[PDB]
Amino acid sequence: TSFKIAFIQARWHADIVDEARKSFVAELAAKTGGSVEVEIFDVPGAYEIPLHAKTLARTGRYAAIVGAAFVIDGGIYDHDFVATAVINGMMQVQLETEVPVLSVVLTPHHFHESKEHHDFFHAHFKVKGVEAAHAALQIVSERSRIAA
Amino acid sequence: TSFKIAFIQARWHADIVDEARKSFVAELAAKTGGSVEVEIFDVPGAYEIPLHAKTLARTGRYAAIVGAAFVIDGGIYDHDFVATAVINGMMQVQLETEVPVLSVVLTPHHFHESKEHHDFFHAHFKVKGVEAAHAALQIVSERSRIAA
Amino acid sequence: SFKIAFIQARWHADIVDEARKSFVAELAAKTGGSVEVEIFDVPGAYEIPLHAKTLARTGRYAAIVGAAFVIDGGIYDHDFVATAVINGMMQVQLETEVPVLSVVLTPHHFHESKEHHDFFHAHFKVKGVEAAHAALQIVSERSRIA
Amino acid sequence: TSFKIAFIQARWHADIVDEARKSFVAELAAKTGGSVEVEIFDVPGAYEIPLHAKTLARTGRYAAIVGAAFVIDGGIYDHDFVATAVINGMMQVQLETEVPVLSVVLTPHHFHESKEHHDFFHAHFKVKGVEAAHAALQIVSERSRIA
Amino acid sequence: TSFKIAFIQARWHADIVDEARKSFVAELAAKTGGSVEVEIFDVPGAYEIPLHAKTLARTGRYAAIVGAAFVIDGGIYDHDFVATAVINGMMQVQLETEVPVLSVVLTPHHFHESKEHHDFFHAHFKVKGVEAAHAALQIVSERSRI
Repeated sequence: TSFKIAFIQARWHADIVDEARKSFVAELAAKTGGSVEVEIFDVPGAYEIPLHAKTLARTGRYAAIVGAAFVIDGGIYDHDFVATAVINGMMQVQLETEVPVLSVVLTPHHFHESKEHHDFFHAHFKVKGVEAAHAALQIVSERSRIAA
Repeated sequence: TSFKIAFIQARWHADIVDEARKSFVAELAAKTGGSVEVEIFDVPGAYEIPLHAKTLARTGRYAAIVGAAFVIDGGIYDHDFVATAVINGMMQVQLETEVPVLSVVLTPHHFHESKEHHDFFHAHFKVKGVEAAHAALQIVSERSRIAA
Repeated sequence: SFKIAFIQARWHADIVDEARKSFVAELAAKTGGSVEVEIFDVPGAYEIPLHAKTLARTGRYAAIVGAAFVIDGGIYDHDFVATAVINGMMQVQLETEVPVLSVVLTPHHFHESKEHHDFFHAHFKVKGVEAAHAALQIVSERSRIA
Repeated sequence: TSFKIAFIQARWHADIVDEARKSFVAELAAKTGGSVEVEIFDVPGAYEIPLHAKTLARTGRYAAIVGAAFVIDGGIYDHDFVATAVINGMMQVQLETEVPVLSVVLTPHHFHESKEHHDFFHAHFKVKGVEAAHAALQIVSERSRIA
Repeated sequence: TSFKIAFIQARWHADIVDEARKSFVAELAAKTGGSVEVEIFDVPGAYEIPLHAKTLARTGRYAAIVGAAFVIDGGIYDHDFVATAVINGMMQVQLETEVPVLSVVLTPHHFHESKEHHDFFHAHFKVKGVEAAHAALQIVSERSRI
């Protein structure tokens, strides 16, 4: 099984999001040896992920795309508007291009800084990165059956 | 009569989602004898369901598709964004392909683990599986009356 | 002289029925019978948008009505469906250009008993009459600006 | 500085919505003399506004469309679903037909009747009607400059 | 590199929004010398931003578009409906025209006037303006690579 995966990661709070990418790339290598290679693409924020996924999806080069970002909802500013536009936009792109788009765009409830939490979120994203790899593998596999 | 149904089930919490598939298949068999056959498709999570339904729908092979997942909203992480993208997504796929997509993608309010609840949710999903079979049958039948 | 497709969900049929009954009657009173209504049953609210689109695509109807009772509240979040449906109906009408009227009602968190049951039956009877006046009015208004 | 505007007003609570239309038409008259004429169209409720706007927009006759309605959210019944379909629907229509659609579809938080409030809302809508006219003029003008 | 950016600012509360445009233009000049020029467009409210973005995007002239508005959610009137149509609308536009659209459409939680807050919001918008500039540059660059 040989295919490429585009992983789009937002850079706001890159220290957290990076945990997921590292985790994701690792597991993928463990589980496939290296016959599945992952190309990384940086993007300013979550809001730039959908158009980037659509562009990349359109190239025909990837079997799946992952968009990861940490969207901290809460503070003086309402941020859920963005999270909604982004998760919905990703759904829209995959329905339109027919390339699976997996989401590692996490939105905590109203977390609130400190080595207390910082370690919580770093742990959590490491986990979600592993899960993401398992899903990516599984959905690619499953689609190539379902269409044969 | 005779036609096929694709049943897409998400694997996160499979132990609960399974109850719905079992019950759905069963009732379908009882009520039709066997003239309506159900093909099962696995998928990592809820978010993977819309594109899978669109791909399966576009094959012409099914009179109806059922998407079933358990989306536990609540915890440190906001999970409603995904439930929304998925329930809206399924709606969008059926409108675009014109193959009915029924939902058994359930989102409890903020359930909280323990043989207490676990039996509640296993029960509820078994029921929703039966209702879903009656719904599937009734909608396919009703559409073929309109249509012609 | 024209047809109206009335799509009614069957979950809680006892309540939705009030609306249809009411709708049909008023429609007969106000027009005589030159506007006929065809009824379509559907398992739940979620089945209404595709049904509306299919019917709207036939060219037979001047307007479609989707009626259902979507009880939001309980251990399960139900607003996701209410949302997909009301939005879906808007989407259908924008795409097909046949008016779709909504009698898809979502109470706040009603809670059973002859107390409420009579409340909701009354309310749906009213909404059904309003719905008929609306259907007549919009069909009429569109044929002018058309 | 001479064009037409379609004003779509919902009739539920017409007593309130009407304030907005009156005010809108007046200000438009004052600020333009009369070279900008407004055609009014009635519609049952807010839910009927997007398809009407699409139809009217697609005629080519109007430089802008205004949908106005009062959507009372709150009571035993959840009403926000409709407000969302409508405000989103108007956005969709303008994106698709490229004729500006301005919103005077107002949703108070959970107002609660009485000469107390009735005068509040009548006032507010008269205000939003004026603002709407300024907006209308400004956006039509701005578009004809840039593309 | 050398390309143009359309900056669409809403005029309601212009005193605050302006802070962001000022800041955005500056940082862009600082960081690029002047090889990247910004064209400003005024619009009544936030709700007028997506169509404007779409029209400007369709001209071919711009590498990116920025929409900036202050949407004060809260008061007797629900305002989130608009915020939602606008941010979703901008996302839609960029998906359809494929010209990046950046958002500086901010909605505070329920701020409440006074030199106390006024300076808070003016400060915050100045900051988001700088960030927007860095984002604009970065996404234009990154797209021309892929």
